[PDB]
Amino acid sequence: IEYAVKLRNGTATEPAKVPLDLEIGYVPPSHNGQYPGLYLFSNPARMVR
Amino acid sequence: YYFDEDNIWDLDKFKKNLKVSITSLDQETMVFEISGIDASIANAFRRILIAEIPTLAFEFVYIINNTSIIQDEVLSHRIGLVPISADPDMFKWFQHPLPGQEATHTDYDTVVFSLNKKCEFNKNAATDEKDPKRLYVNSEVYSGDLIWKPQGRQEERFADNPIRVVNPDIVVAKLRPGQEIDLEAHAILGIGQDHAKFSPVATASYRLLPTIHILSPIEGEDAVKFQKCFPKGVIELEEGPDGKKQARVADVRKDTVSRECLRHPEFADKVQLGRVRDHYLFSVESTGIMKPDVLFIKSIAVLKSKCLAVKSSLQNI
Amino acid sequence: TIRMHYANCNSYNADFDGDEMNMHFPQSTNARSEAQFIANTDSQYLVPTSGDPLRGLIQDHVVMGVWLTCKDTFYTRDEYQQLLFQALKPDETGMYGRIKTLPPAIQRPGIYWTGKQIISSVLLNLKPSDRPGLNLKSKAKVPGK
Amino acid sequence: MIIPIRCFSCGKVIGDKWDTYLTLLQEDNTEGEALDKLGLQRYCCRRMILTHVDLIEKLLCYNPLSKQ
Amino acid sequence: EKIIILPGHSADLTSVTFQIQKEDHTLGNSLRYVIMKNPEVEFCGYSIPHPSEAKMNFRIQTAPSTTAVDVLRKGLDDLIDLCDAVTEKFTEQLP
Amino acid sequence: MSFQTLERERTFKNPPKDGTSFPDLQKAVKPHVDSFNALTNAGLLNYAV
Amino acid sequence: VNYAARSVISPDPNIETNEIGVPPVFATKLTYPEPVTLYNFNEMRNAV
Amino acid sequence: RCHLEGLSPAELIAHKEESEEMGGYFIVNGIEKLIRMLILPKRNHPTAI
Amino acid sequence: TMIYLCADCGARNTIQAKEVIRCRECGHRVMYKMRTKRMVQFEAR
Amino acid sequence: LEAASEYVGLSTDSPIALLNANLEEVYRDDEKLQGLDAAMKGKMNGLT
Amino acid sequence: ANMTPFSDFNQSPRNMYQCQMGKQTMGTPGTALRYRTDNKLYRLQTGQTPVVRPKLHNTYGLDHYPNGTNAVVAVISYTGYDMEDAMILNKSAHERGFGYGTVYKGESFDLSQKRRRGEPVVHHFGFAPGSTPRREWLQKLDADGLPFIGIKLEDGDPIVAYYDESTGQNFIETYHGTEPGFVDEVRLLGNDVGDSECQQIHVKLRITRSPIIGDKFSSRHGQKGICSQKWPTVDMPFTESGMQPDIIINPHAFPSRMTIGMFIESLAGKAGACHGLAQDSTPFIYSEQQTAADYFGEQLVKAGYNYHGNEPMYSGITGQEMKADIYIGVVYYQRLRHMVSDK
Ligand SMILES: [Zn+2]
Ligand SMILES: [Zn+2]
Repeated sequence: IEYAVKLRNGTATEPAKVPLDLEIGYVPPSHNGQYPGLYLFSNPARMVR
Repeated sequence: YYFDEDNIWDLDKFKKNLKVSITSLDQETMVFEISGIDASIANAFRRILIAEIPTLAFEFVYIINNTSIIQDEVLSHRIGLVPISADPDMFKWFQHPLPGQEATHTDYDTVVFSLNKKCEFNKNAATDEKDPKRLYVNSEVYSGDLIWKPQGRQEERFADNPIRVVNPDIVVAKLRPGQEIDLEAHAILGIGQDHAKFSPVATASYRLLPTIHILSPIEGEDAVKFQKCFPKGVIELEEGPDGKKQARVADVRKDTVSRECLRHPEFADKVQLGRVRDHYLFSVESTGIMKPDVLFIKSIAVLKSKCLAVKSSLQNI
Repeated sequence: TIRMHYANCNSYNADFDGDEMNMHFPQSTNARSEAQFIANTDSQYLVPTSGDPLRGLIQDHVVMGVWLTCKDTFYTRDEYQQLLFQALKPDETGMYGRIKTLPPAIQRPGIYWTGKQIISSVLLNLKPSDRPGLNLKSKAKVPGK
Repeated sequence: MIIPIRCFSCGKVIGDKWDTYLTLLQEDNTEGEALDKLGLQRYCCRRMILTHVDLIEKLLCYNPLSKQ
Repeated sequence: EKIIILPGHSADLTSVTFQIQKEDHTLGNSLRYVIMKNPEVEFCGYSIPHPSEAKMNFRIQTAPSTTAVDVLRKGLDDLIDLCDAVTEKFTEQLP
Repeated sequence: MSFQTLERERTFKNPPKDGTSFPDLQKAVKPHVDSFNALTNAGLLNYAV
Repeated sequence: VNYAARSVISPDPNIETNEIGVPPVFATKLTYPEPVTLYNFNEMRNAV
Repeated sequence: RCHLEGLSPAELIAHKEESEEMGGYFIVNGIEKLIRMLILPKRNHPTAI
Repeated sequence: TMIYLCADCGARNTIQAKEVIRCRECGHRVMYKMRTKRMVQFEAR
Repeated sequence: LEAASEYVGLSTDSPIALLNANLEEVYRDDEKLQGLDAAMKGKMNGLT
Repeated sequence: ANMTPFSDFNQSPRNMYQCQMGKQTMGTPGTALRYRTDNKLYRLQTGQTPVVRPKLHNTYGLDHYPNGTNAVVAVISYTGYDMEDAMILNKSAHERGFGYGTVYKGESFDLSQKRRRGEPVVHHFGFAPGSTPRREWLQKLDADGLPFIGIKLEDGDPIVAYYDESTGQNFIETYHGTEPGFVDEVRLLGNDVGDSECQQIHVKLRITRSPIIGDKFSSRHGQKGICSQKWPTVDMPFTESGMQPDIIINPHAFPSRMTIGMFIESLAGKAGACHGLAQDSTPFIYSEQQTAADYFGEQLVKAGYNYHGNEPMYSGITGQEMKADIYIGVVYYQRLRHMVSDK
């Protein structure tokens, strides 16, 4: 968020460290739950809101 | 079989109980009070005003050239909708064409209007300002360009009052450089029941005179609230040396039946709104044709005529 | 577009929102005869899964029925005559020479017929040639409370 | 397209009552109440020249006979 | 055929059904009102079969003394006198 | 809110030569035409072949 | 099947519970035979 | 890859498209065909079944 | 021979039957016909 | 909250952690969910 | 779905119907119609902006593309015809130009397909050297086998005239549509890069379709109906002001459907039309503390009319007032598309 809102306004644009489109997929652990693997997705052909 | 013995018809007593007053009369609008007339006669007067009396309107439209954007049937329709100023009793009726259809026009029956405008480019324009009134000549096809064409005798029949369009500023179509409209509209007499464009009066309707009476006189700030509920003028706050403030109904004719009070929780006891069953408040706004005085007079005339018709066709049997 | 009456609607199970119905026409006389007699609309008045009636008057007619049968409604001579006549409509249906009415339920100081009196008036003016009068007691829908 | 001459509910004529309405919002700094100066007291003949799209001025810029 | 008597009329002409063509409630209602001011009439109500086709079924039941035709005649004359009074007062109102 | 009309009429009479007036319709069509742009540029066909 | 039309259907309360409306196009176009006898010759004469 | 991208609505109405043209449709014989978006399993994310 | 309109350039092209249709200046390949003077009647309904 | 904690059995002032852990135990299995929803819809239909 | 005012007052099936059915309004498919050779296009001659509109309806710039009109809808069960989900249509408004549909059917003719095989390009458009019939051919078809621009066509009548070279006898193709159509434009589709004959014509027939009994109409909440009787204008109800309500909806249709959002829309419209406002009706604005009804009612009582929306209406055929008041609103009736072709 910080680098993106910097990229919009005055601050010059270097290569974006973390691209805004990225959705950081933290899967928490829990019993009988979805398997936890941190999921840092960066591809197109997804939905983003 | 039970008559109540007070419903006897009596022309003297009826004529005596009847009262008419004319609040306001202009060249277009007329507002007046009829009274001492049962509902059905008011319904009949309203109907004859709206539907039954005749008035010229453009029935047929012969286009000789129309390359405009507006659809051709749309343009004929919209031309037909405009109103024309001619006293509709100066003409006859149109005998409608059954088979053997062509030879069905005469100088008393129909009147012809014609227009033609070709929008040509106007070159005096300095820069680009798509008004377009200034970029092009003859851009907007107005109503006022529908210039009547006399047909024989008519040139002296209506010399005192030219058969012209009512409103010279109505828009009929819109053009851009290159295209053209050219047509003539045949206007005949019509009876509003068949189509709406014949009906002379746009809006003719009545109200039963509302009646506001205060059961228990309100006080003080409630006087402000009560004046505030109905629109201005119909509720005065009485200057009474006893006490401080009350409210009484000056003149209800301006009021609308809106029934705002009865929603209030505290007022509902104090006031009713009723209706004087035999007081009728007509309003009639003409469109472009005739002084509304002539409208109402000719309306009761038309009722008289239709009654004469049924009377005679009965007398035959 | 064809036109039908509200009554039959609940049978055909249409909402008349713009759904469409096949109209047929049997050519010969045997077919139309048996059709007119066995299957004339009124002769299918009881849906055959159970006995209860499947036809009937509906929404406007029923709530205006609750407003006409109600005891708070009173009609004068003019409205009563007019309304009875609009209900009957003799000539097009036929069968009758002159309509017969009932006396007013309340008379003085003004003659005011009541609504149930009008429902009774209709029930009378459709009385068969010689059939003894109806009688019935049965529970209504709108509870009295 | 063009303004619907003779508004639907009532019978008043409103053909000529748009080109004189538009040059009220345009240069009078007034709000939607501008049309009240035109003589429209009802609210049937008022939902006509208020909320009408003049979708012809966007369509007349399509002459095939442009000559350009 | 403006007014034609429908085929249900009693021989005595005591219960006749006038049928005025090319007319709607506009005259039916007011004529019914004027007729009901007439004491010797027992029943007078008007209807329309179908508004598309402009036919107004009238109907008058009368007392045995006078037949219904004369009743309708007098009623129409009375309606004409009503319009006469209205136009008289009206044209008196303005100059 | 109020009827934007004077803006409507002025956009009708002389269309805006600067930028398409209502940008969110373009942001609505964005998926397809952006997939096709990513076909041609951003090296999609090239990697494939 | 022949002799069988079809339309979208509006309601009417004024006709009857027996009767059904028929538009003019169905009337003028849906045909059926009628033998001709001594006593309805007049009607078929008018018809043709 | 079309000749309308970035063209301002004046240059569109001067051609034969409508001012707020949105584009996005392949034209085939004159019936503007289009590729509906379909829904697929998630990319690269090892799921269970 | 008839009169048509170049769809793009808008120029009267006067082509005769059994011919190569094209805009005689534009190179375009579509021609509209133009409405001539014709007497048609429409009821105002 | 009252109905749910009653069905799982814990008090209204229960520890939030144990409450959440119980709830987690509740809807991994599915039949216990039918019980829970029976009880919950019961109390809600009462309120309604 | 967003542009359906008060979308959060309706029973979700009805918002679903109004969504799926607004996607088929007979509305303005754009503004460039001279150059669109699509098969069946529908254009609504007189559409106008909704008096109730969620501000996003202006942001997406729909105002270029209106869908339907604004009708003074009096909720009332008076005609008796308007039951079972139908409605009425005030005849005067129906003839003064209510939703006045225009269909465009562009049909194409292609001599390239009809040649068998073998011999070269044979058939051409026009009148082969030789006589041609006078009775209809010379009436409609100009000289080039291309029909007169704008001449009214009736089903049994030619639209294009082409002749084989061998027999030299002009053939004919008539207007196989069964409804009087017009002709607006004929396009001589040149074949290709160039150097070919006119081997394709494209005739765009402009059928006209006024509201005929059966032409479905719809508010913006799922109340698709039928124009049932086109009730005469003078036999309609009317208020103390004089406006005949243009379209009568049925009361018995609002329960069992939960489209109370429509009543709210009626309030909003009668408020907006009076003052000259555009009532903002995005979902989720108006919370439970103060109802939207109360806000619009404050507006109305400002304007002069009743606060619940009611209005006193005298009936038309009897002349006396209705005992109970009646509801009159200003709704947006996006006309639908199912009238005569289907029926
Ligand atoms: Zn109006
Ligand atoms: Zn060219």
